[PDB]
Amino acid sequence: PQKVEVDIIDDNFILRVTFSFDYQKTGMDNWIKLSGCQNITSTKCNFSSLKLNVYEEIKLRIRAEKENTSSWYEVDSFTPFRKAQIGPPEVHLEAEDKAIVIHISPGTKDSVMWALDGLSFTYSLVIWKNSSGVEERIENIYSRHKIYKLSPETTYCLKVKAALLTSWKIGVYSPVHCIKTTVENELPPPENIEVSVQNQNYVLKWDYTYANMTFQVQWLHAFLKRNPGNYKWKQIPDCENVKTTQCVFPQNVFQKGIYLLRVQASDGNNTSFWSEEIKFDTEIQ
Amino acid sequence: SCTFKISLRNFRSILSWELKNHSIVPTHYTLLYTIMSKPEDLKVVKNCANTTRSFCDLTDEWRSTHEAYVTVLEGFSGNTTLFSCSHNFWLAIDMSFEPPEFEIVGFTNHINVMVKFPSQFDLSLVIEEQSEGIVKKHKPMSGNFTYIIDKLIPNTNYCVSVYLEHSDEQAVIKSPLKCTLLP
Amino acid sequence: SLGSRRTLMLLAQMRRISLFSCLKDRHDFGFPQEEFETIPVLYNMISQIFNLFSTKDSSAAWDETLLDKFYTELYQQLNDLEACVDSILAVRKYFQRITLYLKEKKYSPCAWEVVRAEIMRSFSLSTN
Ligand SMILES: *[C@@H]1O[C@H](CO)[C@@H](O)[C@H](O)[C@H]1NC(C)=O
Repeated sequence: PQKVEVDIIDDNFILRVTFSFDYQKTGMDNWIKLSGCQNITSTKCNFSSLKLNVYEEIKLRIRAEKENTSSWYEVDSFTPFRKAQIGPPEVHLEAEDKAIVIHISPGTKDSVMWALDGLSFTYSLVIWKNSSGVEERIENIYSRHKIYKLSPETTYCLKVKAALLTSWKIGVYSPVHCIKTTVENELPPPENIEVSVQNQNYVLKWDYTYANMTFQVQWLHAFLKRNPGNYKWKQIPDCENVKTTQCVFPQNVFQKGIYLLRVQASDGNNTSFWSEEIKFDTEIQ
Repeated sequence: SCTFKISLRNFRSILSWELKNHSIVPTHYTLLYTIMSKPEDLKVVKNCANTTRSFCDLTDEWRSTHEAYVTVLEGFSGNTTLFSCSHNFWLAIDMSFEPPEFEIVGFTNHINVMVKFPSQFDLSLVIEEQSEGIVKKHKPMSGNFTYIIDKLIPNTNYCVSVYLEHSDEQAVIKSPLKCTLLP
Repeated sequence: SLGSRRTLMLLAQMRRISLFSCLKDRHDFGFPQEEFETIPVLYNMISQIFNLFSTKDSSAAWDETLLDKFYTELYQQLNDLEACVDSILAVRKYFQRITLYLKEKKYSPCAWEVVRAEIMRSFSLSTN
C-alpha cells in the first residue's frame, strides 16, 4: 500500500479509477467508512455531520479501483485542523455615490471544521477601479465593512480571502466581484462628526453644508461589526429628525460600553446617504 | 432564607451567615461544600459541623480563587433538621479583606509601623501615610512585619491607616487611624 | 487587567439559577491549564468564548444586557491581543468537549450553569 498526500479546504478532502474512504484514529484498531465517500467519482469528499470533530490526529485509507483491481493508499497521520485551509469567503455588496458596503461570511457556512473559529475571522482584500486597476490592498477587515472615498458611476472590482489571526492559518480567495457606484448623492453626507459631554448630558455636531436639512441619527454596538450572520442600527430618539446641526441627550442613555455612530441628511424628498462612522468608550473624565 | 458573608480576617477566611425571617431558629448548624468543576461529593467541613456559632473558618478548605464553591448550611433543633440553605461563592469577587492589626512609634524624623502578621492570594499591602490633609500610598508576609515611614519631620501630626488591596476596582477596607507627632 | 475583574463579574451576574440544583450535571472538562510569550494561546482561548456565547443558543440562555456588556469586554480584549503583533489545538479540542456536553444535555438550564461556572474557572486560571 503506497501512501497518498491530501489537502483540506473547509469540510472537504482533495486528492493530489473510482474511490472509497476510510480512517483510523491514532490509537487505531477498527476501520470506519465515512458515508457517501465510498465508490465515488470526484477527488473531494465533503464531511459535515460525517465526521464528529476535526481536532483529532487521524490516519486515512483510500480505495482506488481501476478496472478489476483496487490499490491501497494510506495517509500519514495528520490533524485535520492543522491541515485545513479556510474556504473562500462569501461576499455581498451594496453600492453608493461615493462608497461601497461589504457583508461577508465563510463559504461552507455552518462548516464543521470551523465550528466556533468563525466569529473570529479577520478578512483581508484587494480592490481596484475596473479599468484603472489601481489596487488598494486592505488587510485586517471585519466580517462586514464599508469603503469610502470613491467616484460615482464607477465600477470597482475585488476579491476577498479570509484569514484567522488565530492559527497561522490563512484562506483561499473568493471569486472577483464588481459593481458600479451609483450616481453622486444629491444631498451629500454630514461630514466631520465629534462628540462631547457637558454637565451630565451629551451632545454632538456635524457639518451639513446646506441650510434647512433634518438629520436622523443612529448608533450601533461597536462589537457587532465582527458578527456577520443575521444586526440593527438603533436610532437616537432626542435626535430623531432634528432641525439643527447638533442634538443632545443625557448620560444614562448609553450604559457603559463601546458604540458606533452615523448621521443622515434629508430634505424630506431625496434623503442623503449616511455620514462616515465613529466610536467612543462611554468613558471620559 | 439566609445571607452569607465571607471575610478574611488576619489571614483566615471566615464564612458567616445571618437568617432572614425564621421563627424557629436552629441550635446546631452544619455547613457543607463542593466545587462545580468536578462532580465531587459534598464534604462536610470538619470544624463547622454541628457548631452553635454562626461562623465558619474555611481557610484550610478553600485554597483556590479559581473555583465556584457551592455551600449548603443546615440547621437543627430536635429530632428535627429544620432547613438547609445553599449559596455560591467566587473568592476573587465575594471575598472581603480585613486590615491587619498594627502599631506605630514616632521617632525624631521617622515612624516605625509594625504590622502584626501571624506565622493564598494575589493581594497587595498599602500603608497609607496621611498628614496635613495629604495621603501617600506605600507598597513595601509572615510573622511580625515592620515598615518605616522616613523623611518625617518634627512638630507635625501625621495619621496612618493600612489596608489590603486585591484589585483597585473592588473596595478596600481600612484600619482605624492611629496618630502621633515626632519627638 | 481591569477587563478580567470586570468580565468575571458579568459572568457572575449572569447566573439564572441555584448551583445547588445543578450539581447533578457537573462534569470534569479537563481544562489544559499548564498552557497558562503566551499571547497566541490567549487570543485562541478568547475568540472561542466570544464565538461560543454568541450562538442563537447562548442568546436564549442569558440576559441580553449582561451578554452585551460581556461581548464588549471581550471585544476590547481581542483588539488588545490583535494589536500585539498545538497548544491552541488542545485549547480548541477543549471547546469541542464543551460543545458536545451542551448538545447531549440538550442545553438544559442546569447544563448551561455547569458551563458558565466552568468558564469562570477557565478564564480566571488563564488570567493569573
Ligand atoms: C471591466 O474591465 C474588465 C477588464 O479589467 C473587463 O473584463 C470587463 O468586461 C469590464 N467591465 C465593464 C462593464 O466595463
